[PDB]
This record gives sequence, structure tokens and C-alpha cells, in this order.
Amino acid sequence: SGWTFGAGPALQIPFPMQMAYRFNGIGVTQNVLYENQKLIANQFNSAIG
Amino acid sequence: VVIGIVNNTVYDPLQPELDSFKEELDKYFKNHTSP
Amino acid sequence: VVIGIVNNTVYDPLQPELDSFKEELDKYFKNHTSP
Ligand SMILES: *[C@@H]1O[C@H](CO)[C@@H](O)[C@H](O)[C@H]1NC(C)=O
Ligand SMILES: *[C@@H]1O[C@H](CO)[C@@H](O)[C@H](O)[C@H]1NC(C)=O
Ligand SMILES: *[C@@H]1O[C@H](CO)[C@@H](O)[C@H](O)[C@H]1NC(C)=O
Repeated sequence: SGWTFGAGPALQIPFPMQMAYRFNGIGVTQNVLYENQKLIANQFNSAIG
Repeated sequence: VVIGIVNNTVYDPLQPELDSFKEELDKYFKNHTSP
Repeated sequence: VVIGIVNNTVYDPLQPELDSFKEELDKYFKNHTSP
């Protein structure tokens, strides 16, 4: 659901577009998400292990 | 490289200007080469 | 459906650049069709 479920009804969102709404809150746009989505996943998969 | 994309037509706010005038300028072009 | 709105003439920022070309195109239309 993202962040909406803490402030009302839970609105389901697909997880590829949740990063696009969380890069945009930093100052860099969402253009740098889908262009290199696989290496972001590999940087995220190896981090938790 | 993007996944999950779909096909759709997209518009521009210039055809409310140009495509309301390029047809008008083509109408003037009809009078331009009429004789 | 709004309280206290004021009539005014909102300008268009893309209007006068093409409007200056309108009489330039009409100059070609006058220079070609009439003679
Ligand atoms: C959603 O996931 C399923 C399961 O793998 C997949 O078959 C489907 O293609 C995915 N949807 C899109 C739009 O890729
Ligand atoms: C979009 O259209 C192009 C050509 O018109 C085609 O090659 C492509 O597979 C289409 N993509 C989808 C998701 O329909
Ligand atoms: C604005 O213009 C319309 C139509 O010309 C007129 O009916 C109206 O009284 C004007 N004034 C307003 C909305 O304050």
C-alpha cells in the first residue's frame, strides 16, 4: 500500500512505482529508476544478505 | 529498458494552436495557388 | 461556481510571436495571389 495506509484507506500500489514516488521526494527525479532497475535490485539483493 | 510499459497515443498543447491554424494556413494555401 | 471571480483578459505567451508571423505570411499571400 505504501504510506497511505497510515492515513486512511489502504490504496494498493505496484512496488516498481513506489520507488518512483520515493526518489522524487529526495530531489532526483524518477528518470533514474526504470533505466537501471536491475542493478538497483542487485544492489538491494546483496545488501540484505 | 523499462519494463511494464504499454502503448498509447500522446498529445501536445500545440495542436490546439497549430492544428487549429495549419488547417487554416492550408485553407489560405488553397487561395494562394488558386489561379 | 466560485465566489468573487474577476473578469480579465489573460494573455497568451505564445500568441504574439506567431501573430507577428501572421502579417508576414499575409504579405506573401498578397504578393502572390493579387498579381
Ligand atoms: C505480473 O506478474 C505476473 C507473474 O509473473 C506476470 O506474468 C505478468 O506479466 C506481470 N505483469 C506485467 C504487466 O508484466
Ligand atoms: C507498441 O508498438 C510497437 C510498434 O507499433 C510494437 O513493436 C510494440 O510491441 C508495441 N508494444 C506494446 C506493449 O504493445
Ligand atoms: C463577466 O463577463 C460576463 C459576460 O461578458 C458578464 O455576464 C458578467 O457580469 C461579468 N462580470 C463578473 C462575472 O463579475
